[PDB]
Amino acid sequence: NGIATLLQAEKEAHEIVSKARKYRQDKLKQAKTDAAKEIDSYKIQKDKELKEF
Amino acid sequence: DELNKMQAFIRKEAEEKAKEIQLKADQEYEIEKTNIVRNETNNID
Repeated sequence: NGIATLLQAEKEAHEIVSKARKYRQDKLKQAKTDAAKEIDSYKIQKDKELKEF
Repeated sequence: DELNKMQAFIRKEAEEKAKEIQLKADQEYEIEKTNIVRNETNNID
């Protein structure tokens, strides 16, 4: 039916939103790379202290 | 029809729940990604 098709479109939009949730996780993956860089930055600071010694 | 409209709202409501569940998964992935970076920090240290 037309109403059911509109509901399917809303489900498709939710499916797109579900795909966007992975994109949101992909958007959050950019912060993960920054978090990984921060982890390396902490090691770099520790390495710099070791290098200074 | 009235039955089709009633079924449309129920399916639309389930779509919102699916989107909310998907959004919650994205938040969990960010938390898990931070934990992975934190775990890598100990190995990098």
